[PDB]
Amino acid sequence: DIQMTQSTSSLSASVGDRVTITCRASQDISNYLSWYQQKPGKAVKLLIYYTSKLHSGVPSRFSGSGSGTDYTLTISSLQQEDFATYFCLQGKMLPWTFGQGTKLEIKRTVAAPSVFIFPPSDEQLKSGTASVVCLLNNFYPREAKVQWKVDNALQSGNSQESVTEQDSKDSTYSLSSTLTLSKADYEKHKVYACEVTHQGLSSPVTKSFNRGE
Amino acid sequence: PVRSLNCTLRDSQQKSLVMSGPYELKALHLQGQDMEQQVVFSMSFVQGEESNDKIPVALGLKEKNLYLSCVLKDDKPTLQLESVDPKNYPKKKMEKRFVFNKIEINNKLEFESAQFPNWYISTSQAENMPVFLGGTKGGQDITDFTMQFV
Amino acid sequence: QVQLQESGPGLVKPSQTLSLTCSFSGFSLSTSGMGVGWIRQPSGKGLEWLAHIWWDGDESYNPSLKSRLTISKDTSKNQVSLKITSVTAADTAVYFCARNRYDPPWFVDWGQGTLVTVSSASTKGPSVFPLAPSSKSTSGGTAALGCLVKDYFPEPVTVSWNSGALTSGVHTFPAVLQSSGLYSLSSVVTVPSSSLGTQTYICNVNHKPSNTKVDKRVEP
Repeated sequence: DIQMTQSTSSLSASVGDRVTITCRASQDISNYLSWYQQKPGKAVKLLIYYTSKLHSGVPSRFSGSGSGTDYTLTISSLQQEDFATYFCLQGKMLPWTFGQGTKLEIKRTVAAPSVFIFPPSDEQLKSGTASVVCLLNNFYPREAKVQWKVDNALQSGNSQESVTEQDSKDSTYSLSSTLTLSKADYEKHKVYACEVTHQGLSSPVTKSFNRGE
Repeated sequence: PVRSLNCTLRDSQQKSLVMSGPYELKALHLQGQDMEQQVVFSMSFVQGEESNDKIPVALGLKEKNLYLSCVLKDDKPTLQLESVDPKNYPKKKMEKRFVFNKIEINNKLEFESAQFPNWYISTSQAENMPVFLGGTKGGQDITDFTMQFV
Repeated sequence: QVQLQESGPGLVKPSQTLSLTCSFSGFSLSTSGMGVGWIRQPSGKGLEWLAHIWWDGDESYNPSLKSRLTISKDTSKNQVSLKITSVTAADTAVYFCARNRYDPPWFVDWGQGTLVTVSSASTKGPSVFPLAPSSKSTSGGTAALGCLVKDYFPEPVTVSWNSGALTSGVHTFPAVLQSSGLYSLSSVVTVPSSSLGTQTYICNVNHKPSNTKVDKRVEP
């Protein structure tokens, strides 16, 4: 098998930057190389074929170069819509093999999250479980410290986080954190708080509610 | 091991095929003293459509780790000479671009590209011109060859 | 012009045979040079080439699973099938079909893909709870509301708002696998506080594997 390798697994770059993505074949592939772009929730798209040929409909800012074993996909001036994972493929010898992929993130100005807290619904409480949801909306960078405090006691191991893929228009992320307690445990406490530490916030933001309505 | 044979090929007009470059063949008449320059092919019998008038083959250059292939280049079916991995070739199941349909017609041979039907290994009537893939219906270029065993 | 679409059973037990179909239009697979390939992507991993078939029925397989694969075509139905025998959890992935013309292949058109989960776990529909907008959010500003889609298996779950008429400000989060082996996700939307209020907000949840459908009104 011809082994294909992409040395960069992930990176971030700013709009306007000249971006280079490399692919190395374990042996001569005679320029039989193509580049594919994978965006969240969209079918994979062919960008470049036969090392340097642009697929019809692909913007001219995308180009390809190389020979023998070393290949490069270049984005001359990076755009916000270019956030995707890029894969190379060799067609020199069966089995056809792909590179591991390079995930390209868009760097943008720091943007503080809008924070919201949701108590469990009366509907869920009737079932014996309590889920408390904290929402961080449209922020950058992805990195954030989201902590749960119940009656001023820091919670550990009873919450799960989920983050959206980078937004295609504003390059931001959104995050949810869900604290799960039994109905009985939930009714034993009053103050439920979600505390957010983020590069965009001058000091941590806390959103809270008192169970007693 | 895949069934193969060592042979030379000469076109209809008796021009010999020579290695003019690392990835190129040319056709020209060779005088009795220059005959040794002609390329020796290792023709292998690959998978595909079996018929006494049309059989799938791969055309390699004997012990040179080079195979003839047909690829689309700027929308035109193009003949190429490609270097291959010595540890993986010859093999029964060749990549599609290496496959030619060997046709026996009027005591001669024609080699049709398997993926580009109606395109054949061809030579120019003129001397010392590259061997190419030709799609002309019947005119100026030569698509008929004789085979001599080595 | 050209379209490829994958379909399959969604959830299969380990050791079962998995049958996938690639329905295509806008081209003929009997056209000289035409080919269709199958590629998969396990969660968090890259693309893996599996199998291919040419217009002349010449099949190609990845040796890392060749013994377990069978690719076939039906030019009367315009379909390419992929059969994977003795599946394991390692075969859980999104499966794609893609087309090419000529070797070496440039995969010009790809399908959206079909998710296959290989598991002995039972199908279970989610419970859907409203995430009501706060009474002290923002006075004449922005309010957030949503739906919690809890304890379901397998993926995926379909979530829309106001039957697809509300898309702006919507974030349907990726599902998280809980310790119980069931998934959970929330879907949220930010709206003006001024129309909380006057405008109806309904989350449309459809967990197609269990045929569990819930439309939930989200009120202040």
